[PDB]
Amino acid sequence: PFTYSIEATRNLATTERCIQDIRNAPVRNRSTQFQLAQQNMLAYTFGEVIPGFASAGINGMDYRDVIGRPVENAVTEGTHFFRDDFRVDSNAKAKVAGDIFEIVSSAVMWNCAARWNSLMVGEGWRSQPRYSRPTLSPSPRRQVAVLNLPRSFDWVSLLVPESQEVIEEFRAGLRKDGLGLPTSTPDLAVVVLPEEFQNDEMWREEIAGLTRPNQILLSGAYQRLQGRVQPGEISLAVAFKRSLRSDRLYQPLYEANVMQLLLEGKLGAPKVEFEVHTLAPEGTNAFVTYEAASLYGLAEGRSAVHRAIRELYVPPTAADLARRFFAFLNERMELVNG
Amino acid sequence: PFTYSIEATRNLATTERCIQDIRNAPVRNRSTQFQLAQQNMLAYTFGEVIPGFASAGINGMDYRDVIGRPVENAVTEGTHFFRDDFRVDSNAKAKVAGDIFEIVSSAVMWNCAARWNSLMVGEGWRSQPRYSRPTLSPSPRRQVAVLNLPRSFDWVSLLVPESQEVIEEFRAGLRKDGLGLPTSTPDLAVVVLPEEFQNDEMWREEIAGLTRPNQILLSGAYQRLQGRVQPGEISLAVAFKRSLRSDRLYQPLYEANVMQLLLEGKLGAPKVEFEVHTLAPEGTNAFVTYEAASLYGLAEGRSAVHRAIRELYVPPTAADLARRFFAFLNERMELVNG
DNA sequence: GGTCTTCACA
DNA sequence: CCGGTGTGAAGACC
DNA sequence: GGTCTTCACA
DNA sequence: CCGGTGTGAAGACC
Ligand SMILES: [Mg+2]
Ligand SMILES: [Mg+2]
Ligand SMILES: [Mg+2]
Ligand SMILES: [Mg+2]
Repeated sequence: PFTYSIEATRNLATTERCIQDIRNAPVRNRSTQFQLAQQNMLAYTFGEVIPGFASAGINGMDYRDVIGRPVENAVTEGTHFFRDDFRVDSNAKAKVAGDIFEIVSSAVMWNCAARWNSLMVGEGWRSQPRYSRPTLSPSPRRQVAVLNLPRSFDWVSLLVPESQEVIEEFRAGLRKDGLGLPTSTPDLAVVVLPEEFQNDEMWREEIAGLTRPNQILLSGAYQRLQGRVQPGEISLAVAFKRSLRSDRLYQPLYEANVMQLLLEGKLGAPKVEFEVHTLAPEGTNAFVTYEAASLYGLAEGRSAVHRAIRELYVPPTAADLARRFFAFLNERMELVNG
Repeated sequence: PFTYSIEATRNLATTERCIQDIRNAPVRNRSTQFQLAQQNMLAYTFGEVIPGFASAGINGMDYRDVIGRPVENAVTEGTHFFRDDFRVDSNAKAKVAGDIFEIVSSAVMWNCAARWNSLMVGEGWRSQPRYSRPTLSPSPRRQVAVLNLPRSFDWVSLLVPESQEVIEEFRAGLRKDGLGLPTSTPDLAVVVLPEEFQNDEMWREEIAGLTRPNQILLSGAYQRLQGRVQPGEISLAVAFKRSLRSDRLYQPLYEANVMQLLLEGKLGAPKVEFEVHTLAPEGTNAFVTYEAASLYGLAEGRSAVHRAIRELYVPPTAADLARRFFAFLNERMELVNG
């Protein structure tokens, strides 16, 4: 659980434990001995707790301490089972911490979107944790879906085929000369729910924990909307980064530049709302560096110039992130007619 | 020395040693105990040896083995001095190794440029190591300068003022709307020698080793060329990266895109030659990703489309790097009138 | 076609 | 995915 | 001035 | 500046 019960760890299967001993099964070019099964620790620590929608002692806890509990629970378990032999490299912890931060933030945003959809359908406003009720007029057409994009996802398959044809032709013309348009997958994307799923109940209910079925449900939700989202319904794109460095911050800038070039220069979309979340921006000047012009149309000067990154946000708590997302939805869905 | 002489380490002053004890002088927010003095290790290991311009055993040695000698020499010294207490974190070693790679490669390129200039001012072709003599016609107007750019360098101050005013006006127009154009400084830049430095004897003499005076000479050779280089004499720009990851390769792409936007779309330069030098590209797909198009001129598609990165190079030895640079000089400076 | 082993992505 | 660095320029602080 | 301390960059 | 990582998908293999 969230507090490392000893009896709960005892009653786990060997394949369900947070740490897997692979000392007798080495990896090809790695010297790993004990590996961190991040899905197991997500199901263990957050199996029945979702930050921001849990007891008030977890919703107000520092967000740096909520993201960082699974790793220390794993360390405790590994020390219990493999005493004086347990050792996990710091780089493994860094990777797993980044992944856990992204997944937990996505789960919080999913619960917020589920509450918003339940309100919009006209089923009242839930009040188990106290959040401000939006002033927007309820309407089923103003429903959203939060998609956790996979590793090598190009995010163009979410567009309608008539919107994919232009992108395909442009990429084929680029390939004719042997060139390409590589990009990293944005961590998250929020889109308006298509007209066919306006009655489905899977977009109206909240998950009680990050169990393995719920992890699969959250991870596989992108496949339901493939080839269905209009180009103008891409509400928000989020790039999570648990920590920033003066050189590591250029990856989201490149992702945003490529996405805006594809969505604005070719599809005529109004604008792309790309933002970056972080937990420790100290030691850098990201608040000024991210105040950068989009590398699209600068050489011609015929379109309006704007920031490539909408905003850099540092959530202190999960409840603050939930409130920010609710305010963003209330502000954004106003201009969409329904 | 290059092989960790014990008597040579005994003769070093306490401030000239490869490892500094800062256990009694902690840093503000770091837990460092022993610090790797990278300049001291550079002066110790390569104080009388330059790879590619030394004995045939060092020239033909694996480049991954030359880049990595200073770190292990420092580790041996630290074990000798602080036994059973010495410990250096792997991240410090990674940082130092990257810096060593960049600096030694820049030194090799500087020696190649010095020999090229000495040949092209009609002083003959040095032959202590055997390299192919270029077939180009000698002329003083074709000498080159290799510049190791420092951190937070604008690299536009190298341009003549008339060229600088265009970039300044563009940046002021960007700033008026509250925007900006941030970038990282390319690790190196090769430019044609200005007409006032043709008769200088500093650009023809090679260095015997990476002693501290030579380090200062190579690091500070960019101040001499501020406001002298025309916007069309930027021959080559090189980004050094010891190893490539599937996300760390997007920072050179951003650097190249910004550089080409500034030089091709705002100054009328023919083309910018940007290439990446790596030692371990295994584990990623970089020979295909780096085969990408420039995010400039694709909004309307009027100018010809070309690659952002010229080539990704993996040098096996230092002699191969010297030969590549000589071939590049012979091929490129042929198109300079005179 | 079905199970295992490896590799790129992030 | 990230976290631990070495150094040169800017910043107190008399 | 000018000397020691701190911070951002890469 | 970089090196040690977990996982899903593609590649062998009677
Ligand atoms: Mg990602
Ligand atoms: Mg991310
Ligand atoms: Mg650099
Ligand atoms: Mg570099």
